[PDB]
Amino acid sequence: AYDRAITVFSPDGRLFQVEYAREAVKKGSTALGMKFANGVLLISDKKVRSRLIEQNSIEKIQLIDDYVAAVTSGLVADARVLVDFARISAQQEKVTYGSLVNIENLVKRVADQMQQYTQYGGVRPYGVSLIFAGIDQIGPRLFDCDPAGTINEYKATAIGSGKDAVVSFLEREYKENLPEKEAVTLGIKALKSSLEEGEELKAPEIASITVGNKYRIYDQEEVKKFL
Amino acid sequence: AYDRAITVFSPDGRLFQVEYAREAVKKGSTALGMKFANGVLLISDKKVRSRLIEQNSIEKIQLIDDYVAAVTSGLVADARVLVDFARISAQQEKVTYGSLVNIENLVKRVADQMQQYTQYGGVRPYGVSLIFAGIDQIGPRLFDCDPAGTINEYKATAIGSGKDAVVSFLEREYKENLPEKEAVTLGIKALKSSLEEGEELKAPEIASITVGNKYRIYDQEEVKKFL
Amino acid sequence: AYDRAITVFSPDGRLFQVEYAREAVKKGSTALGMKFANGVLLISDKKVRSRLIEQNSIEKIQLIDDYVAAVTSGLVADARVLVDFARISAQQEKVTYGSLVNIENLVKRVADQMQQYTQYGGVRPYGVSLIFAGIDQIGPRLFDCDPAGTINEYKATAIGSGKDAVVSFLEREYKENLPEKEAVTLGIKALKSSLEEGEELKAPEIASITVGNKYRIYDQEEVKKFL
Amino acid sequence: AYDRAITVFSPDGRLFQVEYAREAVKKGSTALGMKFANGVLLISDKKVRSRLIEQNSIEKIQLIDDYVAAVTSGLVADARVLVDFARISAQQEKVTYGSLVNIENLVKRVADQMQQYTQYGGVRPYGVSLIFAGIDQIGPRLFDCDPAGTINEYKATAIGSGKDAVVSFLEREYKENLPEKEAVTLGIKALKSSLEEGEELKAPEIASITVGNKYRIYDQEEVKKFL
Amino acid sequence: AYDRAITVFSPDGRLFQVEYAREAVKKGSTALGMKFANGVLLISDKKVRSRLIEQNSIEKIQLIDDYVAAVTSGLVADARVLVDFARISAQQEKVTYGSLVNIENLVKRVADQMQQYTQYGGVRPYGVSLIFAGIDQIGPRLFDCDPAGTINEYKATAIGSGKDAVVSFLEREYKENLPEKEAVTLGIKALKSSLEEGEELKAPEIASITVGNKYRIYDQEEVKKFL
Amino acid sequence: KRAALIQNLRDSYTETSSFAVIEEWAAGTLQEIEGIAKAAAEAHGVIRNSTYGRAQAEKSPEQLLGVLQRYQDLCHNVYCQAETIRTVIAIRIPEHKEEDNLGVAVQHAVLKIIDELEIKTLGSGEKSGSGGAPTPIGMYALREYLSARSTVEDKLLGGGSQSPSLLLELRQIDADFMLKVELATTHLSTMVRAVINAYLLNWKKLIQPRTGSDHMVS
Amino acid sequence: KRAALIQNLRDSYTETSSFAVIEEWAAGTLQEIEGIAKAAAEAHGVIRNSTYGRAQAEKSPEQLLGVLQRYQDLCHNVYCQAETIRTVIAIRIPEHKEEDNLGVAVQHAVLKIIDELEIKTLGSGEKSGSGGAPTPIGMYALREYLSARSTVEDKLLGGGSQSPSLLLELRQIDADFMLKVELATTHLSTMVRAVINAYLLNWKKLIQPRTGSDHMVS
Amino acid sequence: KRAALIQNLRDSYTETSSFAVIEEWAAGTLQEIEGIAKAAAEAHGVIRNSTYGRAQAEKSPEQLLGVLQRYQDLCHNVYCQAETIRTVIAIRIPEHKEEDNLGVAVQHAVLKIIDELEIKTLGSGEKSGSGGAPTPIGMYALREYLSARSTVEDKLLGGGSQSPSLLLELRQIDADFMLKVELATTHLSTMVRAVINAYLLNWKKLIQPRTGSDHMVS
Amino acid sequence: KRAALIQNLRDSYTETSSFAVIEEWAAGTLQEIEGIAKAAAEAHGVIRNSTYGRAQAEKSPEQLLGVLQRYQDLCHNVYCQAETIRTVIAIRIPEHKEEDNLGVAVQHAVLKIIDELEIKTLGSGEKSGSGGAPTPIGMYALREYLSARSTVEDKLLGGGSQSPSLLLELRQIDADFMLKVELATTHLSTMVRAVINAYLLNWKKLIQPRTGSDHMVS
Repeated sequence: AYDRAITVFSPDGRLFQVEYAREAVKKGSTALGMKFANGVLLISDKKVRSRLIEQNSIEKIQLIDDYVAAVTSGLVADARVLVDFARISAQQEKVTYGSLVNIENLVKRVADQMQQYTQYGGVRPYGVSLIFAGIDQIGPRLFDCDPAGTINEYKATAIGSGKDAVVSFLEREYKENLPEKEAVTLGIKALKSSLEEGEELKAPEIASITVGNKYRIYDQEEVKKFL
Repeated sequence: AYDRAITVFSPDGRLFQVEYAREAVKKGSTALGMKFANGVLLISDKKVRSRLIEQNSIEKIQLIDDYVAAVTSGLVADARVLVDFARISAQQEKVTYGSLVNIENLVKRVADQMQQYTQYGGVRPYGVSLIFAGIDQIGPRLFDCDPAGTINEYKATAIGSGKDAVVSFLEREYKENLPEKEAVTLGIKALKSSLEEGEELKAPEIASITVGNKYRIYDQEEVKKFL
Repeated sequence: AYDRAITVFSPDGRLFQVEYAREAVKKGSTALGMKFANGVLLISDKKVRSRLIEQNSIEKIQLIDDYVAAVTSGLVADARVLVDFARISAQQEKVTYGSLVNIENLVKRVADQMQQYTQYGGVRPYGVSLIFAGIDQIGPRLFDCDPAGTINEYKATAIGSGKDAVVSFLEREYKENLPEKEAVTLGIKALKSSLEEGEELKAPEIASITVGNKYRIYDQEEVKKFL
Repeated sequence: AYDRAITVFSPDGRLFQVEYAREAVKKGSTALGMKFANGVLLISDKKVRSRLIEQNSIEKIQLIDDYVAAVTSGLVADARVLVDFARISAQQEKVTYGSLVNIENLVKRVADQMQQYTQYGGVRPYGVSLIFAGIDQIGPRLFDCDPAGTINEYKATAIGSGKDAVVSFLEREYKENLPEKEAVTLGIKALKSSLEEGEELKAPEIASITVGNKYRIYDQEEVKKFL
Repeated sequence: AYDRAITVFSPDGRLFQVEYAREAVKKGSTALGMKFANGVLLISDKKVRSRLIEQNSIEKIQLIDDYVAAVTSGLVADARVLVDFARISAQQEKVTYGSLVNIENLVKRVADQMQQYTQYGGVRPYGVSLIFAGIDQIGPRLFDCDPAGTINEYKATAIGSGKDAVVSFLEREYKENLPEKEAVTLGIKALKSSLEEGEELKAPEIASITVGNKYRIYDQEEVKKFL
Repeated sequence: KRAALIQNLRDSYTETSSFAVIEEWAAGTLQEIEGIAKAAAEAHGVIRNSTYGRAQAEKSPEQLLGVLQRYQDLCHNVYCQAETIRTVIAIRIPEHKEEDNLGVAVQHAVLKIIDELEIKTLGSGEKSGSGGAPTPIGMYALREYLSARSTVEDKLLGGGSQSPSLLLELRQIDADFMLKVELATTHLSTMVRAVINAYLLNWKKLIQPRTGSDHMVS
Repeated sequence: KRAALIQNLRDSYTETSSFAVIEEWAAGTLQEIEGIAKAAAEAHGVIRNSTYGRAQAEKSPEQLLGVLQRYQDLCHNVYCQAETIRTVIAIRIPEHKEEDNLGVAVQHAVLKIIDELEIKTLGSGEKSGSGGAPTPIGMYALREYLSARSTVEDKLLGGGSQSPSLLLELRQIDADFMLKVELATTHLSTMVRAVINAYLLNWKKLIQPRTGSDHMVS
Repeated sequence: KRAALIQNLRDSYTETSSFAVIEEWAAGTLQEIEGIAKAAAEAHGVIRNSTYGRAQAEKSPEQLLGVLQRYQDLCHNVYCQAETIRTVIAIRIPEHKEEDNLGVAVQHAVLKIIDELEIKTLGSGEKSGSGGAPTPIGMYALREYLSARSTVEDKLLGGGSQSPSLLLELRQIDADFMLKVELATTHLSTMVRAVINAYLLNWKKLIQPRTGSDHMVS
Repeated sequence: KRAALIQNLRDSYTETSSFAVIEEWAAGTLQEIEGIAKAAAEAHGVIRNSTYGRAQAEKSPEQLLGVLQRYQDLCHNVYCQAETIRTVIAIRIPEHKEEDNLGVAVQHAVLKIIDELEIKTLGSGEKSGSGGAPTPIGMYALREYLSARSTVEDKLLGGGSQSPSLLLELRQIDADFMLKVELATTHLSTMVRAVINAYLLNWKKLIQPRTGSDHMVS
């Protein structure tokens, strides 16, 4: 009765279509971010299918600009559209003021676009969660954003199928101000804890950035050293 | 039959969708406002959860301008969008006339935006309540505003899950024209009365303004002195 | 079922959604108007709900301009939007012609806006009735206007929950050309007769206007004399 | 299941929503028109009904211009809108050509507007019938117009609850070319025959016009002479 | 209940209409693509009808420009529209920048067009998959694109009814850097293995491109040499 | 004349008639049911503390016969009173339409609870439907008691049955009919209380299911 | 005064009346029911270990009668206690409307499980619906047992019957009736537990099904 | 205290109680069923290979009684174990709402299969519905067999009846009751297997039918 | 472990088990049915060309018993083979959802045709539904025949009856029971043929009702 249309409140005040969109996100691959000493990092898993697939066109961590990266989970095509929105929206701010002072405003514009898709008939929500990570004038930043357009700022966090496991691990194991190498190590352990019976984890994507610098994407061979 | 669309009156003249939107508001964290001698204050509870969260952002109390602040309860993304609207609307008035003479008109502009989302098909109401508090050419002001765009002006008031506990407490304990310190103390006591018993209060947001000054947000330290 | 959409006639030629809107109007606080010798007045009962409420505010009686006032019953935010419409529409006439010659044309513009919201899919009616009272180039005027956009001119009338008790009292007790003080007395008495079994009038709002003058709004200790 | 939407034909080729709008028209007060020697008149039953009501305004007979009048039956606010439309449409023709040569064309523009509201989704028909009467280049004219946009030209006719009685009386008793006073008498008689047994006709509205003159409304006393 | 509209998430977070659009794709004729040494090829199973059809006229392989070709499966009319879109979108990019540097961006614009058609009500998804193959400033490229606007880059892949057989065959047989002739042979081999009950592959369409050259479409005669 | 005929119907059975039933049910009727419940428990207690011989087959116990007679008289009065309320509503069902049926649905909902009271709770029909007989005992409990006891008496009296369970059964019939009265009175009180609340909450739409003048039209 | 009549009903059957029943059921009742289940399993073991002769037809087994009596007494109490809860809810069903019926839906949902307890689980009616009688044995267990056993006793005592299966049947009636009690107590425990949960989770809307006041209007 | 009453209920009957039933059913219970099926197939062979005289009316065959007894004991245990599962789910049906009922529908679907097991498959009720009795033979098979054999034994033993078909009918009651146990054990196997699968696919929603996330709210 | 319990169930009853049944039904089963149909046809011709005296009331015809016996054995096999197919499907009904149920609807539609086969066509239930018993004769036809003829035998033999029509009725019972086997074999053949078609057209969804070809997601 109350869960067929985005514009319909249930008697308890719930928006069921938006809750169902959050189920699409639970099915995506696991990714996490965490702040460390003068920096922030992102790590993405992903199930590669065939050996006939091209790796490198592999598309999980997406730069928004030199100082800001995102990872997503949920419907992939929805996620690409929101990533294009974020990139163009960051450039509009940069052209207007000459720079992006506070990453939080970028995340809000994206979240506002996703909120609108929970308020107008004729449209479905984006079935996507994002993590944004980078440096602005405040310092290293880490945010998540969900299908409702709800945002939180984090010291560490995760999205996708293994979210709960990863969040639990970091809940017990996370410490602030780790050197980058320790952060990546902890991240990899948190990601591994989320796997079943016997999986071991193939090479994930890793990206980091520290104050005064631009993003670096660890390449295949750098990541191997952590496995 | 009658509770599936905002454009549909029930036989008793009710708009059930708007009443269901009010149920979302009741799930939010308790916040209150009260007038004291030559000023007004806001207190916001926050059930802050995980240590992986950055506690120092996504605040419940939002400055609209230097003389006006709001606190919201209900759907968080909706609330953000209504706060963005209030800030821009305040500035539009300042540009037009050079100042904001009466905060009541800003509140009516926000409430009219909410009213319109209860009258046109293809849209859902905002699942939000706000309190506005500030100083204008009339004096210290305190208003609330609900999903229907209904407003009232108050000496003291509350929103969120503990609204009723807080309000019944203030009905008997509230006095007009207390000094700031005594008003905050009463406010803090009002909020504790709404708690679950054995359950304690983990440092609210507090902000205040007195005639002739701009808003001050109480720092994390100054709030503790009241606990 | 013929009662779910505003654009649907029943087999008997009725618009049930419009009839349901007029149920919302039956739940508001009682107000009344009456013409007296060279004038007209309005009186409104206010459902006061708590000592924490600022009572000087959100008046039931609203001036539309210096010579015309209204009082509303029903959906409060809908009514506020219609009072805004009336105010701007009054000003447009005054700009166009230099003055507002006949208050009936203002009321008809308001009623026409309401009639529109009973004819087009995707909107609901306003859940509001108004009384308009003032002085124009014809003399003292008293009109009401309902959710359908139906208007009538009166000598005395009432709206809101006590409408039926007030109107029956006036039917037998009303006389034309009372001096102002006697009109008010009768008005107060008419209002008192609508109250249930040992209830008490908590000082209503009163406003009046006479030929050659602007409206006057009775203050607290002025209304006090009549109670 | 073919009677819920104006854009849906029944298997027999009927538009039930349009037939339901007619039902509204049958509920109004009886009015009639007749052609007489070099003129046409209208009489309207005034179902006044309360001493607190001004017996002066919101009349049934409305002048469209100095040479054309209408009387309506059915939804009152709808009727006012159609009368406003007719008045504006008469002026548009007069500005364009300098005069209004054939009243049928005015009635057709009014009827086309009604017809449009029986063909497009998202609108309901007008719940109104009109009689138009006046003098144009062709002579005295008398038209009716229903919710479907159907028009007919008449020597005599009626609308409202007593339509059927009045028309029966006139089909028996009507004679062309009566002098004014006998036409009015016949019309009054025609209208008395429509009342439920032992119920007294209070003063109707009466208006007439003759070739070479403008309309006149019969004052309250001149009508009485016929009662 | 949840599979009737593209704008409705099922409780598990699924979009059943999009899944049903894939099903149309599965009914189409098998096509495949593969990267070889400095090159890329496409092969398409034609699929017959009478000797009365002009052979070589409604090709399954379509040039997007001299350097990029596509093949489709699913609804044929939808497919034509998407190919026309891809052709115009490539020329727009060539006019803007002088050349098409990275084919992935063209595939993204096509995939974003398809994604839009899964998010807005009043629209159905394209019942189409596509393989794009060509050479850009990065090297030989192969992508697929489904009704959701989901894209992947590949070394080899297939679409249409015989997809799983073809992909299964390639998953064991496929070798990285084959010469054109041997790549083509492997392709036909893989295509044959998807036919059931000793079914005979009549002449398929073949196209290839190698770095520094334009596309070549094999003549019917040149394909036979491989049959 | 038709309006006079309707007026005569309605004046004969007004809101006052059905109100008077409700007042009676809320006071005297519930007390009487409580009185019967007590007498049944007392009689049941006496039987449970009894050993039965063949002498118990030779007299029919007057005390139980009296509890059952008293139950039946009460059921009789409730059925006839329920019929008054039912008349009052039924003669006010308005013209059949496909609209303006909100008060009419109140009328049908109250009628259907009275039907339940009369048909199910009081077991007044000569044949129960596909939904069985859910009341512990009905209007003709005395006849069903005598009919049951009699079959057993005949078997036990002339040479009688030597079946030990048959003798215990005669005692069980006596005990069970008292039990059934205790259960039926409790169940009846629930139903009476339910009707009292439903009537008093809904009585206005029961009398006037359609209201209002037509203000939209002139 | 109509409000006083309603207020009198509701003051005499309050949320405390139905809560007290639920407290009683959670503790003592479930434990008494388990007790009867054990008593019947015990009595059942004894019958399984018995060779029957003619002497078993000349006397009705007091141990089985005692178990059946205990079960009937429990069913009686539970039925009466169930009616208290029905009364509490039924006198709070509000004005009939086509809207604001979410708490009304709770009332009817819980009334329906209680009816099932009373009608199906306890088998308290005189006749079962066309849905039959899904409980292994009902309220009138003793009567049912005595009636079945007397028939077989008569045939055996007469010359009495030569049939070997008929003597075995006497024993099987004894055994199956203890078995039916074991099954019915188990089944009744589930139902009693389901009601406790349904009451305690839903009790607020049972008492206060509508939460009034107009916040959108004045 | 209400939450404590709920918690005490739910601690007594947890996922472990119902899982244990299911583990038992997947192993010991299905093995016992095949066992009973084989014993009945064997008794049916013996009967098929037999000519009947009035001496077969003079004794009740001990081997058949043992198959029927064993079948009843098994049905009895399955019933009691099914009710443990019903209890576990039923005390966890959550607050009645018009929303967030996806897991609640899982609970009702599984309760329905269990009701079918208890009511239709095991024929545990006193009376079948209008839907009939679709299991080849129910819980009280032994009493069913004894009554049917008893009737014919009477007619044959008297002078005894001289009908030749009556004599064959005595053999046919013996054979059919064995056939019915063979058919019924196959039928019960399928149902026990259906419920094992249903339970283990759905247990999570059976225990936590609502999962009430964080939210879009503050 | 729960996954293991499900895999064991499913490995013991695979698509092979149900396919073997359908292969048996398409060949051996349909031919056995036709043989019974012929045997019954010929036995019917014998009775049609017969004059009955009380000699035919003194013996029960062995040719008829054999045909009825052969029918029962056949029904027995079909039933148990139908249970195999139901097992294979029912242990593959997946997690209860409000979505992704197209194959689940296949499973239920084929389960329903199998039930009609078992319940209506074979008349295997002890009591038929309110829909009746539309099959000409059921699984317990022999018992049915013996009871019917046996009744008429005792009337004819005695002090036997002088009624001429009762003598013809003995004949008609014999004729009619052979006719019922001719009709029932025919009816059963159609049903077996409808299930072979239904199974072979739908077996993929019966085994794998949901095909998790996922995609769309991260």
